[PDB]
Amino acid sequence: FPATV
Amino acid sequence: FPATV
Amino acid sequence: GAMGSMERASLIQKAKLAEQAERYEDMAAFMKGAVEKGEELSCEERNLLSVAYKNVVGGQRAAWRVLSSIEQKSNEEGSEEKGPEVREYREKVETELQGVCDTVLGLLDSHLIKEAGDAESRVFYLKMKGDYYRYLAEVATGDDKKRIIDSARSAYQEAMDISKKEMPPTNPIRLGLALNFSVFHYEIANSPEEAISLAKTTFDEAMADLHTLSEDSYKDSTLIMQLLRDNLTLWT
Amino acid sequence: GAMGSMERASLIQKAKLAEQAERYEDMAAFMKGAVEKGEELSCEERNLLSVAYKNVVGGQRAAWRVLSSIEQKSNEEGSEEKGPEVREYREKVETELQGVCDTVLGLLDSHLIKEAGDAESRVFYLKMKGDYYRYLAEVATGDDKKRIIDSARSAYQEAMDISKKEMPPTNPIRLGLALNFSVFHYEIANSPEEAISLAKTTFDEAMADLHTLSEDSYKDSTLIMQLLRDNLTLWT
Ligand SMILES: CC(C)(Oc1ccc(Cl)c(Cl)c1)C(=O)Nc1cccc(-c2csc(C(=N)N)c2)c1
Ligand SMILES: CC(C)(Oc1ccc(Cl)c(Cl)c1)C(=O)Nc1cccc(-c2csc(C(=N)N)c2)c1
Repeated sequence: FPATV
Repeated sequence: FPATV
Repeated sequence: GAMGSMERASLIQKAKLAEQAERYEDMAAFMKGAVEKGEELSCEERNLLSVAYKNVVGGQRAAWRVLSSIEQKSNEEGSEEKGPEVREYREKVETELQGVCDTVLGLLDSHLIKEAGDAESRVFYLKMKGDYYRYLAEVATGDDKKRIIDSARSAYQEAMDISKKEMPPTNPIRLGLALNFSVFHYEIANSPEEAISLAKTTFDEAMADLHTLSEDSYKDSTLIMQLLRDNLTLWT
Repeated sequence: GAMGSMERASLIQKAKLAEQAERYEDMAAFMKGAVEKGEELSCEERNLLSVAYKNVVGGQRAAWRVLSSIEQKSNEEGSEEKGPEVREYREKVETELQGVCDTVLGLLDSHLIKEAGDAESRVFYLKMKGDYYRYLAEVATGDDKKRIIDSARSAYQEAMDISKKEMPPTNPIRLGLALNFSVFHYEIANSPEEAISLAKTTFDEAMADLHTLSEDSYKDSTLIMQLLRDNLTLWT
């Protein structure tokens, strides 16, 4: 998965 | 801590 | 509210203790109780709220993906029927996830967003609103899927518009909003080109503003800038 | 029981799904429901039950230790009073831990142990009974602390007596029982010499029986034998 914050 | 199973 | 009898300051203290103990469900319950006292949240308190629910819903999302994967294989041509149990249990986890999302969205709507006037608070809460509609979108399949997606988009867009007017391009809230809206474009809205454009433009405009920052602000901004680069590398 | 309307086989299937999803609270609830159907448990089912509750109570124990450490520092000469909150929240986690232990002990008493006649099942359940009294002992401080310790000791001892008569010295249940009873001696009963003697004798008697085993049984036994060695290294 891609990075989220 | 020591090992337990 | 089962937290109605506890002091606001005690709820915040116990949220911090729950974090140290990795008890994120407790953390979220304490911070929901703090929000329901009705006062605005400080910067630290907003981040305690976001950390708590991000960890709770993150675990639910991970579990949902495991179960959805098992369910999809169970429905591949050739697989041995095993009954309704996989679907039932995926649905159970999904309903609990939707409940947490609805709780967070309810706190934002009653009444965190309407009382948030400073850019740092208002952008933060609208980013959360986009995030939790995005998590609802990840599991949505019904008559309302497009409306859920558009609710996420609308919240992210209002946050973006404020952040571009009121914050510098290195502000970590602005950067994290752009990071997540870019992922929304890629994973939810089937708009990979928009995702890539947004991540690249955000990274480049931040780069050009780093010279204005202290060492500590530089560290904060470059951390999120690296996540933007990580996603661009994943996508190109 | 909220699981009373679900098929036994469906509860077991969903316990396995919950394990894959790392949803151990769900796993434990499913396996409690399966136990409450009233039938004996197979070997696989006993291990699903133990895995579920070990993970649940393990997280509670970790949290309790974090909070107890913070509480002890808060009560050191020189520290800034911060009110009742640390104690209150440690107590909250402690009460939830005691509840889980009481639930497991209740399942063993109603009626897993009394129906367990084969050594592999009876030793397994009596080991669990010792383990969950041991976890109660870790947090006990009142009029009943010595009785809790003696309940753990008594269960472990009955398990030991059966295991020595009915199982070979390499049986992994026998080895894991000895491992944990040795830790009970060291950490709970203030008997480090007994802990070391038991671990060493168990290791040596197992070593001498490895020649009788298949490759797969050898792997199972030597895994637990390494844990015995690890503890001996920690203690000597
Ligand atoms: C590194 C990370 C993940 O960066 C971002 C960036 C953008 C956004 Cl929008 C967000 Cl949400 C996070 C982060 O957490 N920064 C951060 C910023 C300000 C305060 C806090 C914080 C005060 S208390 C606390 C706690 N955990 N006890 C955490 C933390
Ligand atoms: C490696 C470890 C930890 O060794 C011991 C040794 C002694 C004792 Cl007493 C215990 Cl409890 C565990 C272990 O788990 N062995 C084991 C043995 C037999 C069956 C299973 C099992 C069937 S299904 C399942 C699951 N998780 N879906 C796990 C697992």
